[PDB]
Amino acid sequence: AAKGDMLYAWAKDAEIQKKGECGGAVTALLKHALETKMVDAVVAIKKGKDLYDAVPTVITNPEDIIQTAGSLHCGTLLIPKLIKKYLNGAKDMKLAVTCKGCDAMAFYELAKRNQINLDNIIMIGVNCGGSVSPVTARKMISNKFGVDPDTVHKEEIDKGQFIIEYEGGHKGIKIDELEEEGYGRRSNCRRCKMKIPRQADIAAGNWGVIGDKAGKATFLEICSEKGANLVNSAQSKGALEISPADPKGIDIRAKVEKAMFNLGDEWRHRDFEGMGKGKDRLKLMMSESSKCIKCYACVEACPICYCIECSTKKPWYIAPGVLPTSFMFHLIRFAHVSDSCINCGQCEELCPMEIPNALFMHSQQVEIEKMFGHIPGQDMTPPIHAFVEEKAERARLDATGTDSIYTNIFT
Amino acid sequence: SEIMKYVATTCPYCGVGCTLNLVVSNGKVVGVEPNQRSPINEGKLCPKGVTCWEHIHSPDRLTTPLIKKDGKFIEASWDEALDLVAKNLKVIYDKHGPKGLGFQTSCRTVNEDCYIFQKFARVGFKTNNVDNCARICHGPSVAGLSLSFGSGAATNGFEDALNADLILIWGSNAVEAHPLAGRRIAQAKKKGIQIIAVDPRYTMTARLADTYVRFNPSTHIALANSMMYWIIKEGLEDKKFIQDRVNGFEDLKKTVENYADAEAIHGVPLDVVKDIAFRYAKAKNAVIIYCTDNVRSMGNLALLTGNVGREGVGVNPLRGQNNVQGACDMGAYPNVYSGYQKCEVAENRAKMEKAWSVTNLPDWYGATLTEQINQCGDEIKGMYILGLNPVVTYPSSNHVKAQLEKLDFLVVQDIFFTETCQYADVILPGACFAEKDGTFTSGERRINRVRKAVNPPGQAKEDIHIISELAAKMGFKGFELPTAKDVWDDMRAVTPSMFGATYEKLERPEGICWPCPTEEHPGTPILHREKFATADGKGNLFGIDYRPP
Amino acid sequence: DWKPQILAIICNWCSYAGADLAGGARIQYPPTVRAIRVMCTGRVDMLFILKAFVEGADGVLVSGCHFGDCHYLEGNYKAAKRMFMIKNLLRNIGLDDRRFRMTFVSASEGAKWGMVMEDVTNTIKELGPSPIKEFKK
Ligand SMILES: Cc1cc2nc3c(=O)[nH]c(=O)nc-3n(C[C@H](O)[C@H](O)[C@H](O)COP(=O)(O)OP(=O)(O)OC[C@H]3O[C@@H](n4cnc5c(N)ncnc54)[C@H](O)[C@@H]3O)c2cc1C
Ligand code: SF4
Ligand code: SF4
Ligand code: SF4
Ligand code: SF4
Ligand code: SF4
Ligand code: FES
Repeated sequence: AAKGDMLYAWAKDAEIQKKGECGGAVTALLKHALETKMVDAVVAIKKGKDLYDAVPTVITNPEDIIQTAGSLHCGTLLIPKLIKKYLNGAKDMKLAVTCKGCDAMAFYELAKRNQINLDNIIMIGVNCGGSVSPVTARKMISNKFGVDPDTVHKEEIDKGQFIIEYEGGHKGIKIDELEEEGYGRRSNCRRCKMKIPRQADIAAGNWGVIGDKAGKATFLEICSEKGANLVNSAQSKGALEISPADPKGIDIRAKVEKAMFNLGDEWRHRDFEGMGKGKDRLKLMMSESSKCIKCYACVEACPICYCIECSTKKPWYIAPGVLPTSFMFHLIRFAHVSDSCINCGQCEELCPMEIPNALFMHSQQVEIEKMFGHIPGQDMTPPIHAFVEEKAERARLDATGTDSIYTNIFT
Repeated sequence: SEIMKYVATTCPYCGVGCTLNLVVSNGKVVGVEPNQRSPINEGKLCPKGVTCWEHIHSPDRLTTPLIKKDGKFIEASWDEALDLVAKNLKVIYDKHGPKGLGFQTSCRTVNEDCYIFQKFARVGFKTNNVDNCARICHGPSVAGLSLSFGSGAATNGFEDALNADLILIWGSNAVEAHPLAGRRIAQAKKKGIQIIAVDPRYTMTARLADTYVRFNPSTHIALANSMMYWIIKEGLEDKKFIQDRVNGFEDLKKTVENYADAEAIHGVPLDVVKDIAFRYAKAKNAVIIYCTDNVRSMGNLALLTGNVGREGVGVNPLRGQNNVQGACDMGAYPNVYSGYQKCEVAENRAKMEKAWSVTNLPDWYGATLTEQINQCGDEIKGMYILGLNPVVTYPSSNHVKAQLEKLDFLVVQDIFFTETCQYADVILPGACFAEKDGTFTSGERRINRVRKAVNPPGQAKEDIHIISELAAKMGFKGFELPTAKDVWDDMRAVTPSMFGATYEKLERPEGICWPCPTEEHPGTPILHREKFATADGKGNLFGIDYRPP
Repeated sequence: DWKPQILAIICNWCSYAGADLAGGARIQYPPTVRAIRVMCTGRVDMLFILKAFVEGADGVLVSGCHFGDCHYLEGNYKAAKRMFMIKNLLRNIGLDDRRFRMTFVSASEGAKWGMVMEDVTNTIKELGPSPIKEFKK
């Protein structure tokens, strides 16, 4: 109700409240915004087929958001780059977009680079504990769970285990055990630490809802005045019920978030030391990147790659026809993106040659971050090279205690 | 209308059959998006798939029929053009029988249009002069692999090679062509699987291999003969397999025993030959990836080492065209009706007659593409070309032009104004993969759905519609098929296999593999499960002597 | 058989002037570094450095004006930030980051230019041939 309130929210409409993963508050808020004409469209995820297929959808008929209700954990896609490419960057039309932590970070990166209009976009953020590739989820269910994947009705990551509901009953396996066996959440999701999107306008989740509402209420955190207005309007027009959250719920929400931070740190560690150190890391990187067939899927899918023509396409950098392409191709992406990589994983998961693009880029990003102190995707802070400052530059030269840029820079 | 609508479709550019989403805004295809649900490619596409959407809405697309009226083509109505075509085809028929006509389709086209095209060519005027690109394209390997096994198709799938120990790429640029088939090689080497490449040149798919082997070009027979000689000599052949499921071993014995030292022919030293031969024969599950005698030698190797009917093994010759397998399956060859039902056998000849309500089917071996083009004035006159550009594709383009101008009433159906179009008398505009609604068939025998994204540009129509309207003009019964589903159901009634591949089953993202004889059958991703498809049910392995050119 | 390949990218207004002054004063140093001469060091893009290192520069040197003495008021702050980030990238791709340095040489420091030349040559000689030249193959 005011920019910081933590609430329990569920839909007045019983059908919306049934089809919601929790209380249907994301689908009641989106429906209200559409039908009261705050927004001209709504960009949400719906199942196109079996629940393993997540299809983004622009919806203008308020009658079609009941189809968007429910959370697809196999939806590993990224929304904001689609709004720039096929919705003209939301420069003329207001939208309301449901987004995960990576989708909120991408919104802010593209708004920094002036590619979308966050004055027009409303971001309803969802908590995210991780996403699974659809085909990997299928193999998981066929092998480890011993079930025919077409039998599954619903499937969710709850309490750190992979619950599936099929005909016959339900099952559960620890996601950590699956991830050791070679399955589970995506690699970047294991390394992710953007669990509650507090940079969005509303943050909805199933964490901190305790007691009589454990499966029929959504924990709402109001993160901005725009979200406060949307929530107050929905509550007054009577599309959404609001009760103040339970302090014990708030506490255990904080504890689960903190534990997820620690797990993300552990995976960051084990992955980045798994890549190697010294000339071994150069042979890993160079031998992996020698596979690239120049499909440019990584460039076209990256949120930070907004350039009309990539420098990887310029003949004075990359020879046009030489297919065993140079390491310069990936050096040009390390130089341009690694300062602000939101670890969305799209580059890694769309690569036909299975190159660990996201692992390399995030390994560079984490310590560009601990060097310059710039966290990508949180707010309108300009990129590090788009805003250089006199005093800060003096400061980093003096901190080296040296007359040049040569040594005493790293530990 | 619609803003950013996703439509799932198959890529039309090679035989992998990757799935992709076309983004359609206000009835215009505005981009290609990943489809992460697909088993074939998990949302991953090569440059061709990424930019497949560019050619759809080009201004150069044919929009209305054209008629050559004493010179440059003038704009015609559908009724006018079709009545002209029907009249001219009718007269050429009535003067020169079924030998006088000639049909050839492309492998770019959907299965329903290939099937209705061959049905048009046979149900009406009974001619088997029907054919497609696969002849002039790289591989007549289908005949050789058919002789070896029984089915010229690839024995296993693409995901299947993840189960081997010894992927053996042989003379293949699997990452230049079929990059998402070569993705399996990348995944396998990441899993730590022995990979041996044998191309004549150090290609980007030979980079992925643990061992790379040069040989002098045009020496596959000699190299494979040497490898089989060493396998036989040290006795790493598979005795149960050879004694149970294979025939011809003595012939192979004689033929290969003259290739102990073939360094003269192929450049490979005897040490490297023994290395690859023994690694292959010792591997428990080894898969060969190939890209006539050349493919039968591969069949010889697989049969000799017993590497055929099982997970993680087999022979996978890569096709190269998006629906070449589908066209051959539908029966756009001179000798096969559909599902490789030979026309030489009166049994299914009479079955075709009864099913199609037509009598006296030809039964003679038709004329292939080059056969037709060479006899294009002598006895063939009148030709329908469904999507070909022969003047640009065949060698001796000037000879092709001479033969085509020697021809009475060429009819050409295309989406673009090609070079072959100038020699046409009628030009019927067509639809591309974004306006059709049929199926493709991958090189791994998988039937994938093609979905309609937009409408054909102007007055252009899709091929099932054109051929049905032409057959209704000419008075042919059996072409009352208003949809790709009805065409598919007619084909399924005709063919023994593919009877289980209903569209309600093809709407699954997984698709269906071709030997699917019943409606509850899940498909046959691995062929020759425990018996082959020849007369005794046993593979025959042949003895090929190397012919120096 | 091996001679270090060091490439320098020196601004026109202080580092080129300093090198010229060293030459005029006849300060000797080994002939291992070859220079490019851009207007400011703000011109130096990261892709220049990375292109040099991937073509096989055993070392790269970027020399410019002291902080507060850029001819164009603040163009070497941008270069300094860029080179700090380049140092980080080379360390994380596993190439030795001491193959790269950025020195601030004024227009009157011909002696310091000579000393920079000597020290860069010595450091690259200690480091040895770059690994990219064999990792490519
Ligand atoms: C992959 C994934 C993982 C999640 N993990 C957690 C977790 O660990 N803990 C937790 O507390 N919450 C998690 N959530 C959020 C959880 O589902 C929320 O409790 C829920 O969204 C509350 O909303 P609701 O039920 O009230 O409304 P709903 O009716 O469920 O609305 C859900 C909204 O999310 C949209 N959506 C569905 N799938 C996606 C997707 N893949 N990407 C983007 N938007 C999508 C739908 O279109 C809809 O608008 C996750 C969500 C997703 C998509
Ligand atoms: S990257 Fe982070 S926010 Fe995005 S889906 Fe994975 S875990 Fe959730
Ligand atoms: S997605 Fe992979 S294969 Fe394609 S250009 Fe990027 S790194 Fe290369
Ligand atoms: S480089 Fe890859 S992981 Fe990083 S932001 Fe871009 S797409 Fe996401
Ligand atoms: S890699 Fe650099 S040049 Fe290329 S699109 Fe991304 S930001 Fe632009
Ligand atoms: S691999 Fe073949 S089918 Fe797949 S996108 Fe590339 S060209 Fe198309
Ligand atoms: S003028 Fe030399 S650094 Fe700018």
